[PDB]
Formats: sequence, structure tokens, C-alpha cells
Amino acid sequence: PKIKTVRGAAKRFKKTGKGGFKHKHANLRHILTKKATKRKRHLRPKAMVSKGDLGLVIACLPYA
Amino acid sequence: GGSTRNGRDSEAKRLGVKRFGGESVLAGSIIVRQRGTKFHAGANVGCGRDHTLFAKADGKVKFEVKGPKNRKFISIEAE
Amino acid sequence: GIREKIKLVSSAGTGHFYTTTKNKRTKPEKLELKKFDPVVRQHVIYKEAK
RNA sequence: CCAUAGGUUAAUGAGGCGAACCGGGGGAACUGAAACAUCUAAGUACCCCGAGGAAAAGAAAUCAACCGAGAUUCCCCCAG
RNA sequence: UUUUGUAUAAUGGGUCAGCGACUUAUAUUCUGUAGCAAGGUUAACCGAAUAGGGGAGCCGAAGGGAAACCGAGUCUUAACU
RNA sequence: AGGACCGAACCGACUAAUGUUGAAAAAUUAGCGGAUGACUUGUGGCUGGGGGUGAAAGGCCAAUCAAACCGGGAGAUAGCU
RNA sequence: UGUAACGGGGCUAAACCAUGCACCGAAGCUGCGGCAGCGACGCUUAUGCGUUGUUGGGUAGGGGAGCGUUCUGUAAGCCUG
RNA sequence: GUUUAUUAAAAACACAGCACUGUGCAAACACGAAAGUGGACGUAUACGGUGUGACGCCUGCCCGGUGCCGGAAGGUUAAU
RNA sequence: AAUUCCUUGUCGGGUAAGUUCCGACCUGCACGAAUGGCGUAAUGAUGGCCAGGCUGUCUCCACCCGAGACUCAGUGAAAUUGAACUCGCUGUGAAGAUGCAGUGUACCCGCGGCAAGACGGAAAGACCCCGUGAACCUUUACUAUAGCUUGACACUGAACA
RNA sequence: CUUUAAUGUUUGAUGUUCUAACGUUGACCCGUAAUCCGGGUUGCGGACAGUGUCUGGUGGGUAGUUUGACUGGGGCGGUCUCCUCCUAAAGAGUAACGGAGGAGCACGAAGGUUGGCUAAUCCUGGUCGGACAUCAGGAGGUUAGUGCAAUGGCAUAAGCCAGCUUGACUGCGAGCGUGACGGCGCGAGCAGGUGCGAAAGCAGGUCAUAGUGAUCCGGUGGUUCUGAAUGGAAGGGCCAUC
Repeated sequence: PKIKTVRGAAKRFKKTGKGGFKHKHANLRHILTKKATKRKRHLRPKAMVSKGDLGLVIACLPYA
Repeated sequence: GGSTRNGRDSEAKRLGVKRFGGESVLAGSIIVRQRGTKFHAGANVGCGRDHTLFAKADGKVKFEVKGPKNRKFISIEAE
Repeated sequence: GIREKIKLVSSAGTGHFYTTTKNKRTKPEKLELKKFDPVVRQHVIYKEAK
């Protein structure tokens, strides 16, 4: 039938204008007093999927 | 008994090589671990924290031995 | 793990807070510091813990 | 004691079979999760009851959104 | 055939003849080719019916942001700095 | 009199040999244990599979038993050959 | 198990060292004939080609081009007593 | 006496005896989804479960742990 | 010792000689009192040991009688099998060679025999390991659950302290 | 309002009595020339027993499963993440059940800045000072020290002391290093506010390298974001944090 998307991957990724996917940085959910403000400040923006993981993300998201 | 444990680092030496045209802030000598094998004196003072020596101007790396203690210095000179 | 996590709450009326560690065995007094409050954009007193 | 229970006779109907479809009562496990227990498989297989040429459902105590549509059923989108 | 490596004393087969293993459906991406060119294309269905109708819809021409929102800009942030 | 003794039919199966593509998917030959008893046997019945039955070995339940056989889920699954 | 610690015969040089020349010796190189891939120019286009340089061991695997079998159109055509 | 009918017949199992324990009858316990049935047309000298295993002499010490039996003062404690 | 590792413990008897046997000692690795302790007449196709008789069990085999095996006539399988023009030795080699190298030996083909080899045949090793394999069994593993049991409400009411 | 030997009038624990639901595997009668089952009469028990729903305990009696990997076979033992040295061949990297050791923190000062200072050890005279406590002098030169392993550092000290303080700030960040990735690390400089200095200037944590845990789920504070008819709210999102 139709391919079913990995709904967890649909929750973790959104697609950009040229193709390629934008995700949220890890290590900002939990135990944040230990981390420096430079580290958490750099983890605050969204990042791009990094070309080795693009095949896995495109496989998980056939409708993006 | 048992004694098989070890740590990890994946670079410990210079990257600028005195012909290297390093721009902006490139780490000339990262994970030197210490300010004493190399000091930074050409482009102001590098050696921020963990004593990583970095450029401050766009230019060629320069290695030199100055001072009364025969200490090795990394300088950045313009092209 | 004798040091335990505490907050530092702004005295400027905002909900902004910092977090740090403190051991109550050696320093039972409350920690007060002038820290930057980004909502007020000024340095104010931060004292209150969790 | 009255009466009911019971008994006998008569009339009418039923019974059992049949491949699939349909409605209802009950209902797994292998499997997948790269183990497994929530989950899945799946209300599937199977068992049972009942009916018809179809069955079931069906004429809003339904949606919608301040505009409106006007019973049920089936197909294509919506839309993985 | 399996292996680092088999004449191997590792596997398989007595021989012949016949049969025997990458298919099908739907969805998605890429390539080749063909039609049309900011447009392309219809599904169900209607229809003497491979025609024709039907543009419901789907994809593309616009993105940024979690979002409202803004829009060749947009988010971040007091601040295109 | 006796779950008495010896010993045939009858029931069983301790040893040895033969047979091991057997005459036989457990037998033959020479001995062997019980042989009035918790014996043996004919006919018919009853107990049905996480069940029965078991003087108990996981024995037996149609040459099948740490879960019978048949049909179905079923083309289970097989990172293995 | 049988010479069995030059491959054997056998060698007093047919052993070892030094120098020299010659020859044998491969699917290596060259000669002659032929096929194919890739690249660079020339005559200019679903361009036929030529010149020239070079390449062509292959498992897993990737790419390219094809042979043959059954069936359908072409096919009431063609072959065929 | 019985036993792995088809590699083990034994010291294994059973046994008469012995003890513990349950059971007052619509008994305990068992089969059963329930009716019902066995126990039993029996009635504590009876029935079940367990362990030991004729007979003779005997069976000592330990209740801390785990079971079982008895008690409810206190603590904890469900649905409501 | 159905129990003892050391261990063939040590002592005694039996024997010419006894790791087994029988009687003791206690130094019980690691017996022990209904998981029963110790003994026990009779019983046992029960385990170990000794002796008399008896013998081909043996020294050490010999002969004979039958059924096969052997020949002839009739009928007529089987496992197995890549193909075979299917020797020995020494070495080499996926490391134990009929097949490779060197060498020696050997006319071609049956029949009766023996099994040293063909890592002979049979059974996709049962021992060992592996698989995020299976089954069954155990428990004080985890999660459930039948049963047993506790209470509330309902079936379920009326008086009196 | 806390209480009264008749009155306006409830709730909950046992205890006694009754019968009238319920039980009867007591007796008798009928259906019926039936050990069943009903109905009737009566006796006994009696709101108990028993059953339904909910619920705490117990529950290998059953049922589904789990019970790691490396490993000079497996099991036993040991190990699994992070840091330092050597192996490691003078760039980086580099294995073994190779050789040695540490970490799962600490510090509101042991951070920042300004000002100042310089050790270990040895030889001598003096109060229990003795070989080593504290002075004074000389030699020496970092043989010390670093909050904690090891290595590389460190005198312009990053080692020791004092004053003032919170830059152990917020948003960003050209440019790099290192990873397959998740990520991790270094960073001049810009803006807003600070601190220490007369000033140049320095400070976005500690001499550096260990001191750690993704995601999901959920909690707390904030928020001109969303909020399934509208206004809210619940819930979700974003930021900080657990």
C-alpha cells in the first residue's frame, strides 16, 4: 500500500528549502546545572542533519 | 590482577607549520595541554583555556625561539 | 555528592533564576550574589534557593 | 375445597442439508517489537447461533461553525 | 560450495529425461525516454464506451519560525548587529 | 490352612549364544522366575491430551509420548545451512 | 614402513670463491596478423569515418550490449503434403 | 509381589506395620465454569493427605530461619 | 562403610603371592537416630568373596557329526556410487596421498579367503560451543492468574439494650 | 453552645429476640404403581449461610517469559563508562584477559581583579625544640608547591598572602580542532550590563587534561505562542530547571 512514515521521525525532523532536515539539538532536556552556558546556548538553536544520517532520515520520512 | 585501562585523545600536536596561511582564529597548536611548549606572542596573546594556541590575524604561522629561557613561540605574520 | 543543587532567584520581581551547587554542612547561610537579570537588563541581587 | 400443576385429543408451524456472502455470541497463538510482559498479530484463524437473496444499517437527542448541510450504504480523495 | 587457504582424506551429486528458486500488487525516490512548459495531471464515476467528459483532488511555482505571525525574506535577540 | 514348597498348561523375561540388509521394526534355542493368587484370561464398557492412567519408569495412551494423532492458523519464524 | 637431510643418476669438478664472455629460459618485451574499450584532433551532424596515443587478470559487486525459448500484433501475409 | 511393553528387574516402587495431620457429614478432599458425582448408601475402631517401611532394641538436643497452629494490645493497611 | 579424598590407611586372617573379601582400630575429607539408627531368622534370576565337586574356560588345541560357505542347474536382491586407464616408498601439500614430485616395482583377467587402508558404508555428531533457538521441569526470578481467604455494597427485613 | 429518667430527630460497631426473604443433601402428601425435579403441609436454621460486583492478602496450583557480552573453547575469576603515561614506529591515530595508576568529586572561595611575595634541602648558637616545632645567619636555586592519579607545564609565576568584589554575567559569534553520527572542545570580536585597577587592561569559572547519562515520560517557575462553535480554561508549545 502507501508507505507509512516513522511518526517519531516526523516528530523529530522538519524539512528545509533546499532539501535536508532540521532537528533540535540534544542535551537540553535534563541535568542542566552541570553544563556551561556556552554549551546550552550553542545547543539552543536548531541544527541540520549531517549527510551520513540523511539517508536514514529520508528513508524514515517518505512524505516530507 | 588487572591493569588494562586507558584514556583517549584524538589530536595532541600543532596544525600550523610556519608556511601555513592560517586565517581568523585557527588553532595553531591545540591540545598542547599547556602554555610552555608553545607560547603565543605574534598576533597578541593566544592561549585561551586548555592553552590552545590560536591565530588572531590572517597570516602565516611563525615558529621562533625567544627569551632568556629558550622558549618556543608561535607568531602570526601577515602575508 | 554532598553538594546539592540550589536556585538563585532574582530580587527584581521576575521569574528568572540561576542554578548552582552548595553544601549546607559547611555553608548553611544563604548565598547572595549580584547577577545579571536579562528580563530587567540590569545586575540585581539573587538570593533565594529551592 | 376454588383454582392452578398435570393428562389426553385436534389444528398449524418447525426439525435436517447446502460453497460463498451477512448479523450476533465466544475467541487464540505462532509472529513483529531484531529478547519480552504494555502493544502487535487481531477481533484474524477457529467454534457456535440465526437469516436472506442479499444481510446489516437507516430517516439526526447527526455534523458543522454563527455560514450552512439535511436517512442509511458503497467508491475516489482528504491522508499515511 | 564454503573458506585465510581444498586434489584434498571438508560438503553435495549413481546417471539420464522432465520440473525447480529475485515474482506480483500498491506507494515512494532516482535514472533513461516521451508529452506538455509555470504549469502538469486526473481518481471514482458518467459514457454507443481504450474516445470524450469529470480538475474532486495531487504535485510544483516561497520560504522562515515551535507557533501566532511575517513574507524574498524570516527566525534568534533589546538589537540585519 | 497358607499372597506355603517342587513342577506342566498359563503368565513372565534373569543369563548366554545366534540373528542385527533378521524367519521376526525385540524373535529363536538352551537354561530361568511365578504357577490358589496383590494370579491369569475371554467378551463388553468407562477414563481424552497441560488431559487420562500410572505397586512411579516421565512409564503407557494404536510399532508415535518431558505432552498422542489428524486437520487448520500456515507459505509460523529461521541474524542459520 | 624403504635408499629418504643433492629431486634422481651421478659428480673430485658436474663443489666453493673471484673475473669474463656466450647460450638457454616466461603468457614479460619485440615482430606479424586480427578484435574491442577510453581519450585527443580533422573533415561538422539520429555524421559514416580517418589519424594518433593508450588500455583490455579478475572474486563480491556496479555499469554497458546482446543470443535463444513460449505467447500477442504484423497474420485470411509468407513457408508448407 | 511391581517396574522403564523394544539395552536397566535392582538396593528402585509397593507392602503389612508405625506416626503426624486434616475431617462432625450437605465431612475433608477430588472431578466439574454449574448442576451433580465420587468419597459412601461409609460416619472418627471412618475417610483423606504425608512421611517411614515386617520384627527386636530404640528414636537424643535445637522453634534462631522457613512453614503451620493459636492471640489481638499496638503499628501499617484496600475497596468504601 | 552402597558413605573415607589421602588410600592399596594400619593390624589380623585367608593365598606362594589378595588394590577385592572377612574381623578390627578410629585419624567419621564429608555416618547418625521415621530424610529413620543398629541388629535381624527366613526369603532373593540381588552385589562382593571363599571352598568341594565338575569340567575344552584355559595350557593347547585335536578329531568327528550335521546346516551354510565351494561347484553345478533354476530364480534372483541390497547398502553404496563425481568420473576412473583404481601400486609401494620418501617428501610435499587444507598440515596422515592410488592420483602431486622424485624413485622403485609391476604381463592381461578371474576364483576362494583376510580385513591394514580407501580419514570405508549408515545416521545434516547426541559430547563442546554458538543462535538475543525450542520444549519441559524447578524456585525465595518477574508479571499475571484458577483456587483459598478478607472486607464494602446488593439479594437483606422487624424490635430491644 | 458539652450534657437532660416522654417529645423536633440521624449515623456506625458488636450482643439478644422474632419471621417474613433465603437455605434445608429433615418428615409427610400430590404430580406419579419416579433414588430426579417441582408444588403443598410442617419442623429446623435465619437475615446468618450462600451468590453477584468491587477490593487487600495468599497463591509454581497453573501460564507467559527473562536469566548480557568480551573471553587465546566454554564455565570460574576478572572486565564493561571517563582521565594520565608507555606500548605507539620524532604529525594525528593505533590492538591484546599488555605494563602501571586514578575518576563518578571539591571550591561562593580554592572564582575575578589589583597590589605584594618566593620555595625543597643542608650547616650552626637558644624554653620540655629532641634528629625534625619557633628565631637569626650562610649555602642552594625550584631538587619545592599545585585541592586530588599521572603527564606536559608554570618566575611575567598558573605556586603563597592581602584588599575590593561576583565575568561561576545575558544574547551572539567570524573562524577552527575533533568525531561515522549523536555530539564534544577552543575561540578573537559585537551588543547590553558589571567587577577590579590611576591607567594600559583583565575577567563568559578554577594550571590544563577525569568528576559522567541520550531519548521518552513526568514535575516546578516564567511566557504579547497555540488553545479543535465563541470567551476563557484544561492540555500542548517555547525558555529556564528537576
